[PDB]
Amino acid sequence: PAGHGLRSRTRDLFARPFRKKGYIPLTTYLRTYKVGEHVDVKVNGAVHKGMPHKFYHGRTGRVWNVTKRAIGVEINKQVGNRIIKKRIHVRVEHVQPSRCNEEFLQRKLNNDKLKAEAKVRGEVISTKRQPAGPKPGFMVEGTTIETVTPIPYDVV
Amino acid sequence: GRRPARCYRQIKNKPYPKSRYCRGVPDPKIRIYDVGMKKKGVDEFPSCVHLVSWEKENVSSEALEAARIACNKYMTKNAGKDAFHLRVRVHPYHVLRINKQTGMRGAFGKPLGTCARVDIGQVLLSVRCKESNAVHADEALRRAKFKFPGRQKIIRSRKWGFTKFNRADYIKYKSEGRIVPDGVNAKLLGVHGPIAKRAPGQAIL
Amino acid sequence: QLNPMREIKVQKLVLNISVGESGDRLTRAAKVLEQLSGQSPVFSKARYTVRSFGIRRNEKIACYVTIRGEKAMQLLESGLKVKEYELLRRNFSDTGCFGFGIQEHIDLGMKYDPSTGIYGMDFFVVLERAGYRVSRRRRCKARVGIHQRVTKEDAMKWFQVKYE
Amino acid sequence: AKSKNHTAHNQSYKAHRNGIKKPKRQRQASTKGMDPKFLRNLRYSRKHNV
Amino acid sequence: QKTRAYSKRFQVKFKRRRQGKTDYRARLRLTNQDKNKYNTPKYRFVVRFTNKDVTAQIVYATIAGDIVMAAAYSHELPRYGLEVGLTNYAAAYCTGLLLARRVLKCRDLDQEYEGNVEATGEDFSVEPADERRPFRALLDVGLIRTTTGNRVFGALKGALDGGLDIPHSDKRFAGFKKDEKQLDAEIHRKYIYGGHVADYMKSLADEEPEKYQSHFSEYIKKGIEADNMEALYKKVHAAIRADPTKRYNPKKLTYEQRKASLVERLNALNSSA
RNA sequence: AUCAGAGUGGCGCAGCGGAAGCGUGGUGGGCCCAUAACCCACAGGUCCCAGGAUCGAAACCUGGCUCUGAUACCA
RNA sequence: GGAUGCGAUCAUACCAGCACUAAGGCAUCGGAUCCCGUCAGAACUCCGAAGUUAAGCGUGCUUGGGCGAGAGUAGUACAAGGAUGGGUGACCUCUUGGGAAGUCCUCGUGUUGCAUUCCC
RNA sequence: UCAACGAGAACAGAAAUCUCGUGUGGAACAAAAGGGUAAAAGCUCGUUUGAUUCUGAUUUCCAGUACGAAUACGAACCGUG
RNA sequence: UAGCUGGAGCCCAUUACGAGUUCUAUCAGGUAAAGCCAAUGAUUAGAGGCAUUGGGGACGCAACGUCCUCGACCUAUUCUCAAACUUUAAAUAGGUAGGAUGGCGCGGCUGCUUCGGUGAGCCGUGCCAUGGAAUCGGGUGCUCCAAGUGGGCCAUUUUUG
Ligand SMILES: [Mg+2]
Ligand SMILES: [Mg+2]
Ligand SMILES: [Mg+2]
Ligand SMILES: [Mg+2]
Ligand SMILES: [Mg+2]
Ligand SMILES: [Mg+2]
Ligand SMILES: [Mg+2]
Ligand SMILES: [Mg+2]
Ligand SMILES: [Mg+2]
Ligand SMILES: [Mg+2]
Ligand SMILES: [Mg+2]
Ligand SMILES: [Mg+2]
Ligand SMILES: [Mg+2]
Ligand SMILES: [Mg+2]
Ligand SMILES: [Mg+2]
Ligand SMILES: [Mg+2]
Ligand SMILES: [Mg+2]
Ligand SMILES: [Mg+2]
Repeated sequence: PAGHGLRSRTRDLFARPFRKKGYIPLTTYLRTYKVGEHVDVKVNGAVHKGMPHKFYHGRTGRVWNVTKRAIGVEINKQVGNRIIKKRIHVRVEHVQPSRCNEEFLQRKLNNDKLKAEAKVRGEVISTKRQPAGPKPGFMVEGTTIETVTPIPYDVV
Repeated sequence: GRRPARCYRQIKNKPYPKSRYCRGVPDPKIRIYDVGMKKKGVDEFPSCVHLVSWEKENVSSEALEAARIACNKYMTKNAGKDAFHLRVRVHPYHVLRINKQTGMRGAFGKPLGTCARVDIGQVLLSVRCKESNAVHADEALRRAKFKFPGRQKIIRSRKWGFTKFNRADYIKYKSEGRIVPDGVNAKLLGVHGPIAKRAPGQAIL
Repeated sequence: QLNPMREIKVQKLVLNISVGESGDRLTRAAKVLEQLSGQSPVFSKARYTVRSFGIRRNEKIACYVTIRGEKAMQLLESGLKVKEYELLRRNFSDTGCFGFGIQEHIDLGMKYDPSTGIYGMDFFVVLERAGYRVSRRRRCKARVGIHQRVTKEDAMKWFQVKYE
Repeated sequence: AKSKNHTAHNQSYKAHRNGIKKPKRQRQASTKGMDPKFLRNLRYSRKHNV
Repeated sequence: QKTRAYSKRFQVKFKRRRQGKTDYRARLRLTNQDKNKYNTPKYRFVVRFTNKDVTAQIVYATIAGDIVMAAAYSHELPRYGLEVGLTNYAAAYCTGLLLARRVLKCRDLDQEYEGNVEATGEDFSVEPADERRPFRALLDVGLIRTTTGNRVFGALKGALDGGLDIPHSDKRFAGFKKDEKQLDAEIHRKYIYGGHVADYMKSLADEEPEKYQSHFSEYIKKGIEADNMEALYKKVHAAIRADPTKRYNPKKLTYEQRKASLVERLNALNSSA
């Protein structure tokens, strides 16, 4: 309304990708959701029911209520000077589970394992990542060194 | 009659071509782009010289017509009708609009004419001749460049005729017989396709 | 190959009379086929309402039936007994088939037993080799390879060497 | 005198000068709107805890 | 023949369609479980008839692919007693009974769900009476036209008579009175215990002795007249309910010989002519 | 400059999708010594140029044109 | 080395043209009484094994088309931030970062699950 | 399985009806444009009335008001298979 | 009326927790660029064969034939292109996660769920969990009452007439 209906400006947002038109692979239906997982809303052109508004294509949020044929997602929309946790129900064809927390949930166990292994021995460790910092010195075994000089200008 | 070209010299608007939306346009000045002997093959006119535009602008259809005929009259009178092939390498697809008591209420204008958008280092015309006869074209392009608004060079191109192959490489490939001569163009041969469709003496790895 | 699965055999005859008309005239063109087959033609309504031929759209103009088996062979040999067993070497279509047309009564069957006029008709047969169910069945349908597709030399060298 | 005016100029400043207020994340997140078939069960069990 | 732009814009369909074997519109609807059940798969009762077998499976959908828990064929009926005529309506009945009995025996609830000990045509559903609900399956015909009398619905009757729960109705069992809108107990009984072949064996034997011999060779040479079909099926069903339990294709020639053969064709073509 | 109107038989005009006429003119006869007038018959058209939909256009609508008519004010 | 049923990934799996296949299985196939289907037992349905690997299925081949991968195209096109940067302007350079795409060239042509079954 | 195209068939031709082949959709889906679809969302047939009842939720507009429209559940009653 | 603002407070706070920021992981994009030697649309010129006859000459005594002819057509090319064209596809900008609001054991509830302790969730209890990238730092954290404003203008860059 007010100049723009539900599916405006989506000449390309809602299209299928090239040579991925037609059928829905069964995996998008047999991936199962539980309340709390982080899922990515990406609308699917061909399934017209339960569709989310074009704003929500390409966001992530936590499932908050799961029903038959429908997932309840709870994502942040920024309006004014505040963040509203909007709650939408999207049909399962429009959501894919996210791999944002893949590394997190792997690393959680990878950490608790080393805190256990440290409790084994001298019970001091530090299970933190550090961003790539200064690289230490080393010798370079002198090889053939290629001299490069700026090229004279051939107009052609 | 027609407005000064200074009004339509700069690109300020996104391209506005003829379509199911820009209709009522008149047909452009230019309707012929290849003049002279366009029937001669690759091996006849090797030397090629281009008039290259050096500033982003809108060369009008009238300008890009008058330029070719000014490049043709010289070439014809001096070096004869059988020694040059001229090709105007740009097409008037941009449609200029004109807006003409009532002011700028409803200010969108009806189409006026048609002009071709050029860019830095865009070949604008080409002549092909025989190196013995190249000087005439060298001067004919210079005599035509005073019909365009910007700066242009008159650059001989390193390639052979209107083909994508340099003089050295094309002569190498002629002696190796690895090139199909098509007319004004030529085609390399190679290692793809079916062995069958090749002529008995035209098979390469 | 001389593999006796590859035996050419008439799939079906098809009988078509299109009158461009309707009403009682076409109802009689139904009988001129009903006697021939023993099975009821299905009408073929027009399309496109092309006026210069005098037809509206969606109105029944034609009448056809498909015959297959012993009856189709029986009536096909009478169809060529009309032509004196000779076709035009072009009536054979490039894919698998050939056809012709006749005026009814130089077949057999008494003439005004309904008092119906002489309707000419379209004979058209598509030969098959055994196993086009592979291109016709609902589950796992696919083309038939070249080695078992009747072609023009196959239809011609079916027509002239045998069946006559 | 053109009474139709529109900008978003200065609106990001007004939004952000007092922060983009995120809501306090909550222990015991709200259930209103959830699946009534799920919530009736959930209530009834808590009715019959021991 | 089909041009380059055609090939380049072509989208291929799913493999199990280019082979013409699966209906995905049916499959989505059969496998798709409600997302508030989270794992509990919908077990499909998948029956398929070839020209000489009646395959049957209970299968569920997994990401990796469908996983079978009980497969029952008609070519394992000879071990039970049926040697001839193994793709008929009653053979599919027996195959359904066998698959239901084996699912029951594998999940160990057969003794509380024995089904009908004896076959009947009058439609059957089980009492879910106490604490153990019957194994619930969803029938999957596949591509067959579900017309009345279909062997698939004989297999449905057998799967129920084994005790399985499969949602159903009698509008396709053999012998449904499509005019009057109720089954006939006796005619479905006839179909299930092989009456419809028995009467045709008698019909050929009376006034068609040469087709009877060309048409039922295996019945002949196993000495089974149309007289002995029902009791035969009694014994085979009893057996079913009591005992439900190098190089010839060419290698892809590799790059070295490929590249050598190529220069050989090339030298042949170039030097010649 | 915009807003409308009409473009249909040689002429001026009818016309509501199945789709071509009104009056007048043209053609061959008849009455007449002859021409009219009158009597009997006969042929008609690129339905303004290019489209689209539409069982189905000449009409509905849209582009390309020519003539005609309107409203064009406070300074 | 195979097959069938149900498949997940959906062209490396398709398309076109060829050659070929042990056992089993698939298929082709024979019939129309039945249930069933139509104009038509061609299709669909019921019944059945007398033959054929001819098609399908499968596998492989092509200096094949397509597809997928890579190298080059190219630090090019563009582009975030900076210049009391150049030029008459269009634009262009330098400084702190990001960085594409066609043609051209080389390679490859499927992976695999559950259940049953065949090989020699 | 559509548009179309290749070959054929009495009168029948560019175009009437029939048959085979190819046919990634070049057709259709009431209307404007865009998106979507090929054992369908298209064409034909079958049975029909969920175009029903109660009151909420949510989205779109948005002041996170109403309305319009739409979606997903719930408690009934049903249609079709 | 919402926003921006003040005043009145209150609530906690160096444990926490948050950020107009970067980092690591992972989603989404169809703009610049590129493309037509890829679909749509536009569009310049040739080359080669080829039509069951688009129309002609001449031979066609003939055709189920051809040389020229304006050229359809197919094949492989070529110039130029698109805000309401796109296979491909940037940069900047967008979303989410980076633990104490986490997990595992035990034994309980359900009127939901399943063939079924099967799941789903909750409930009680016991254990763990070196604080889970960098940097920074008290907070709109919660609320009340209310002001003025709702004519804008310039600049670098993107951009419509
Ligand atoms: Mg708005
Ligand atoms: Mg309103
Ligand atoms: Mg309003
Ligand atoms: Mg997109
Ligand atoms: Mg709807
Ligand atoms: Mg204002
Ligand atoms: Mg179905
Ligand atoms: Mg007269
Ligand atoms: Mg007179
Ligand atoms: Mg500055
Ligand atoms: Mg509302
Ligand atoms: Mg206020
Ligand atoms: Mg856009
Ligand atoms: Mg661009
Ligand atoms: Mg194009
Ligand atoms: Mg590109
Ligand atoms: Mg933006
Ligand atoms: Mg991001």
